[PDB]
Amino acid sequence: DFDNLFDAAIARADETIRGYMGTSATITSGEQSGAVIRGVFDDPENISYAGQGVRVEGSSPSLFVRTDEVRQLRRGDTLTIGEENFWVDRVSPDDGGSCHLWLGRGVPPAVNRR
Amino acid sequence: DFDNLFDAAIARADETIRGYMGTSATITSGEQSGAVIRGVFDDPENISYAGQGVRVEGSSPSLFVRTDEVRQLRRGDTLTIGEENFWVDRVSPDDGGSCHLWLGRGVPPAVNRR
Amino acid sequence: DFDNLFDAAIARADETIRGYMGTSATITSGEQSGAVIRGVFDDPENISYAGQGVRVEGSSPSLFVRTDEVRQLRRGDTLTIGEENFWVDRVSPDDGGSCHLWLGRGVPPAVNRR
Amino acid sequence: DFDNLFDAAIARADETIRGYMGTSATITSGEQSGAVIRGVFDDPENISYAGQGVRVEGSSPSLFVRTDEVRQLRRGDTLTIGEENFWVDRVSPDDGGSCHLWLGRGVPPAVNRR
Amino acid sequence: DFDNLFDAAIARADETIRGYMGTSATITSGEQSGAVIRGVFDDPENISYAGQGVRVEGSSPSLFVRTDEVRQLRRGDTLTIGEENFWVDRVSPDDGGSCHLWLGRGVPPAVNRR
Amino acid sequence: DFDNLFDAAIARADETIRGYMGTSATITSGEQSGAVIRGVFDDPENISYAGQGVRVEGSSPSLFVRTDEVRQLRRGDTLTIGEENFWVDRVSPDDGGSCHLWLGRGVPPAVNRR
Amino acid sequence: MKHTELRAAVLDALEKHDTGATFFDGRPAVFDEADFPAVAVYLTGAEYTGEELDSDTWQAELHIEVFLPAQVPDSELDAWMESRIYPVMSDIPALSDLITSMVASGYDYRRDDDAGLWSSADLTYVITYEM
Amino acid sequence: MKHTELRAAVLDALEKHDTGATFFDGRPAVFDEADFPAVAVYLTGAEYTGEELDSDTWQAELHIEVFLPAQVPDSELDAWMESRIYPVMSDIPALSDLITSMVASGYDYRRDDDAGLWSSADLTYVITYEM
Amino acid sequence: MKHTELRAAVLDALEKHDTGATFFDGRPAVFDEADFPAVAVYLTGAEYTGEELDSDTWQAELHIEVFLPAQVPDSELDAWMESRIYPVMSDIPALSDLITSMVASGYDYRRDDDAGLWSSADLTYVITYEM
Amino acid sequence: MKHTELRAAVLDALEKHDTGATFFDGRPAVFDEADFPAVAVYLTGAEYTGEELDSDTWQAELHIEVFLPAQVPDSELDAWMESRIYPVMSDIPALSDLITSMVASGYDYRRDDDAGLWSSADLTYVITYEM
Amino acid sequence: MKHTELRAAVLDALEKHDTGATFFDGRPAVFDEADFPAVAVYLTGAEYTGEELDSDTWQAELHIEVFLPAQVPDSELDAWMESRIYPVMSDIPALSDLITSMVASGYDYRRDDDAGLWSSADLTYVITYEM
Amino acid sequence: MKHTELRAAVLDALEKHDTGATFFDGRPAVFDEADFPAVAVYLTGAEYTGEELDSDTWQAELHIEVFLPAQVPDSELDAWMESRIYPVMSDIPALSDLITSMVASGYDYRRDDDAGLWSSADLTYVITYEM
Repeated sequence: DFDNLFDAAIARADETIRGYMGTSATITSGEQSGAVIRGVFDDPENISYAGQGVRVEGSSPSLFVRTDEVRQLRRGDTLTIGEENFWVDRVSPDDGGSCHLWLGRGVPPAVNRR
Repeated sequence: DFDNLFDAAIARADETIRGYMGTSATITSGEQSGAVIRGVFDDPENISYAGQGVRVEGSSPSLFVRTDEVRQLRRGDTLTIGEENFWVDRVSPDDGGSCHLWLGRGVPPAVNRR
Repeated sequence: DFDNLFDAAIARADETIRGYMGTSATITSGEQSGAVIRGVFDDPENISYAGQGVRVEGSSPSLFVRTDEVRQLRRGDTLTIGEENFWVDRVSPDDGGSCHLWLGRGVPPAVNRR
Repeated sequence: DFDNLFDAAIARADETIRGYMGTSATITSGEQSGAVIRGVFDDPENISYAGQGVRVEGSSPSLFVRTDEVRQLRRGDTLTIGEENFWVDRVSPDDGGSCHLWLGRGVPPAVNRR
Repeated sequence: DFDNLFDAAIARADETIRGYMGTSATITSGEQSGAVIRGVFDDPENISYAGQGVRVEGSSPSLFVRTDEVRQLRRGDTLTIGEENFWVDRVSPDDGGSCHLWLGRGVPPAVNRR
Repeated sequence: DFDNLFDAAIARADETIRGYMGTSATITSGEQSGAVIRGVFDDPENISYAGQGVRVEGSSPSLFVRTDEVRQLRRGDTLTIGEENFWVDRVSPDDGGSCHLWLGRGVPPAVNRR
Repeated sequence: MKHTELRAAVLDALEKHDTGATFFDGRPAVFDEADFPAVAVYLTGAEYTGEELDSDTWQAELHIEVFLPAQVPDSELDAWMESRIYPVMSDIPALSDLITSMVASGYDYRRDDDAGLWSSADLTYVITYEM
Repeated sequence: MKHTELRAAVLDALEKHDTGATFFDGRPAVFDEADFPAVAVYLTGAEYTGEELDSDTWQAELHIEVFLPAQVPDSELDAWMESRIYPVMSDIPALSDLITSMVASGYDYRRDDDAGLWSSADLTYVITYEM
Repeated sequence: MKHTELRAAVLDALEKHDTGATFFDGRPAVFDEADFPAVAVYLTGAEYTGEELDSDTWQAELHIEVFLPAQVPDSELDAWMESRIYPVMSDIPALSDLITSMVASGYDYRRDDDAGLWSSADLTYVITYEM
Repeated sequence: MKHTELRAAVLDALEKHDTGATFFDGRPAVFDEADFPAVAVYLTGAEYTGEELDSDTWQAELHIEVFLPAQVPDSELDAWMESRIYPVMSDIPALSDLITSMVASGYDYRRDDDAGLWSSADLTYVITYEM
Repeated sequence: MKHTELRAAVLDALEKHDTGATFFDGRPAVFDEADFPAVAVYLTGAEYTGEELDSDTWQAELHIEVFLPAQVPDSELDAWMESRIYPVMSDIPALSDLITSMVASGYDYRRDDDAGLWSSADLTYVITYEM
Repeated sequence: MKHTELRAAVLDALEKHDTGATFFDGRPAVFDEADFPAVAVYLTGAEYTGEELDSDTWQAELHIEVFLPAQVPDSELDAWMESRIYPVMSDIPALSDLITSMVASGYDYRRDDDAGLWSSADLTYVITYEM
């Protein structure tokens, strides 16, 4: 499949690491509509100050999903981590077998394309 | 309970570390009101200069307790590390099995909401 | 061949690396025109913000091909890895056994020579 | 003595290193007045340029005392180290078993409280 | 040969690495004029931007020449790494057994000293 | 004498390292006048750009001698390293068993004290 | 003192209409990603333009800030800053007695770039008041 | 409110002409290398130069911005502004009725340097409007 | 010089009124989280505007500065400033003898942004004085 | 508009004499130590000075630069400017009809400091043109 | 320049008064924590303001610098300034012959914020002189 | 321009006086701890303040820099600038015939801060010439 001797290992690695790390995610909307995909979720904390004191601390979710099942995902769609609701804001290029998936929160913001 | 075969592992580790260092404390006011919470307390340093020189050396308390107890805390509520009192200022997002608690000192400053 | 007793070692290294890593690529146009060469592909992600929100994130592909086959390549030439077309923007100077190939994407922009 | 199992362990850690490292301190003036405290002394470097060339090279002494015996040291009080004398400028809060004492040199500067 | 008990090792150490790693560069012109020195040469990459896009990607050759045979090499004279032509820019002070030789390319620029 | 049990150890270490790495250093002028010491000389290289471009290459010699002799050394006086003659610009405060000695080169510039 | 009175009066004038937002007075704010779109009111400047021979007659700057999540299109910000907040405050009788005059100055936007968490729009008023 | 009407009016006139470009209106943009050359239009300033005793008569600056990839020669960009936008705003009856007066101010260039992904040219129009 | 008693003079006035704060004089300050809200007095500028053929008649800026804990809302600072300072500094008999003229300039706010241990309210005065 | 030909005409007006330099039009450049000392032509500014009540009469700035390697003495830069570029362009009838009025501004030096990869001398002109 | 004697003249006058300080002239300084409070004198500016069509009549600026340890309260800084510098230098006959007119400008304070070894008080003078 | 000739003329005027220093023309410099105390001559500015409807009448600025080791006291710099540069160029027939008017502009000092490897004194003049 790949003239690597190496990608097959890391591709196998991704299934194993997601086999042990991360949770399944239920996608809504988009073209995939309802589907279940396995990925690792982490939400590092971020905080901005803006003016004098306008601390708006939050977080930036990430998913690190396998590349094959995230094709034709686009941006306007939304996800669900169990009870929680997420919407994809940006995808990442594949590192060889997987790509980080960046999530927002709440409803996706408008469309603003025309 | 946790669909990762890893969360139970790390959460159990969280029980050990909190049990093996960082004392216990109790809450004052707030929804939890009287309740005893064990975490891990520490106080780094932080110095600001303001004008020509106004060095105002202080501290930065942190707790790192598991999230389940610290639910429905908000910010105005207070607490005490044993003999010394504090008040919650910021609650970190869930790491996966716990979160950090950032405390002030003395009385929480006003409300200034509406 | 090399008056170092070491470049011979590093030469076998690079072929081993290219053998066990990366893939073969086909160059289009240029003096080499249609030719097949094997390299190691890697595409780190990059974000640019420009104005307020103008996030235009893209990619920075690289090849790291051995020096011998990359000679007299110039820059206007294009390249294809797998099923997608690229084009070289800059060639790193030879390290002693190989050099990194910086690949654009799509059609190379004009010439603008004279 | 304390619900840690670790601080009491590290309480042993500080006393031996304070015995193994550093010297004794003969505090003068202040509410403690005549007393002898063990600690570890070190004097790193610091050069400020101010104008064009105004190199004012000096040092920033430190003591790392144990907080139990140095309570209510306050700030204006001085201290004689061996044959030479210093004056405390900052007392850091305890890390859990001890703290850092930041020393000035010569006489303490005025009071300027009122 | 020197009051080191240490340089003698580094002296032989220098000769070993130069023999095991390095090229037989030949010096042309200068007071040395025709001579040959074994040195370990490299071409790290350096790129400047200047204006909007004025990418001037180039190289910064280094040689790591032993001090004893590089005396009074001066600055103006050219240099030849085998079949390629260079010219010394500056000489580093001896680190103890050698010095980094910095090379330009092409004709050295003028004199401009009178 | 060293009431720490650690200062004696580091003094032995410093003596051994100065014996194994250091070089002789005959000083001229100063209160010690004709005096010979042993120190681990080194000289890092530094560059500066004075204007649109002016390369002023230089060096920052250091000695790191034991503290017992560099007492009453002041700043004006000079010293010789083998055949080369330098002058002490700065004397670092004692590290516990020694101190660094920063040197200039050539004739010390004037006095300009009163 | 007028700043507490002034800030109190204006926020009440805003709240009379339909809700939909938080009304953080003062300055410390602290939002978190649940109390979104919200409005902040504060003052700056407060100089001593003399301008008169009977009273200090100070002047200051009144800032109305509306905060929206991250990268929402500015269209709603235009609607919010032009329709939601501008016409309502155009005539507040309490302020007219409270102050000497009110003048509109600024209409700006500021998008968070680092981590792009928020988006703020600034409405600036210059106030001539005597205290 | 006029900005949405103003923004829509110009972009629709731009959209009315030949295609070949995305018409991201407003601010957030977010391109990726699939929706290339695209045009962005937005407003800034909008202060309160009084200048008129019967109506407020503000004025703001209108931006017309178009993005090109990296080292595309400026000749194309110079061609692009002429071939696409600049002659169109010479006569647009839509916004002419909408606003009071509008003149040109400048036309510039800039580009990314670190990772050089994008390259852009902006059109600045000073517009005078009453709201 | 006049500065020492000048700093002393205002310190007497504020300490004469009700306390509630430390009065660290001059500039070295150094608080730590024990001696909170407190005030300070110092001078800046001190130039030589001639203005007078027979006397040097220097002038300088006077700073009355009060620090409050971290993110306390400005209302406390507003109340503190316009009650505990501005009315007090209205007129002091000692100051009139010492200096020629006493003019107000303005007052602003600022605080520790990073970490955020303190908030500061600064009042700036203008004093013209003869050596 | 006329930007393409204006650069084209002047660069062609330069090429009539001896070669020995690249004549990079516009901006992208990208030199490497193989196409060395060369020249670049581009324009900036492009304002809308009125100056006239019949047509736009735009005004921009004309940039002509030359690049030399590393620390070659500026004597070459001076000689290159005073001979290779400055005289020939002083009368080029090709752009005489293409423009309205041409005026020189100044001549500057700026060279790479870190690693000294190059050295640039910039000649700058102000151009009034009826776009 | 005549700065050699000019600095010499003022330094002697200061040395004529009570000692208690190192009197570093010029620039290099270099203190170490044993030669504290000291005084430094140097010059800047020194342009060719002509204002006299018979002789060059340059004008320069004089800095009088005194440095104090760390966080000593400014009370003594003013006291040192008012007692050790301003009066004595106000009338020195030696200076009168060497220059044409001496004018005071102002004096401020700075201090080492990071680390914080030193505190600086500077006095600035403008000198008119002929050479 | 005539820059090479003018620099040569002033350089030869300096070299005629008793030597002891390197005389670097241009700007590459490169000193090392062997060509110390030395001088460099160069030109900046080079504008087209036409000012005259007969010829270009360009105006430039002349930099004469003198570099001394590290932290030599400024007395040596004063002596250097007063003896070897300022008087010697006060009347040079070569440059008198070369240019139209030459005016003294400024003279200042600056020494390296980080690693303090050098101390330079700059003497700058303004020159008007015709090319």
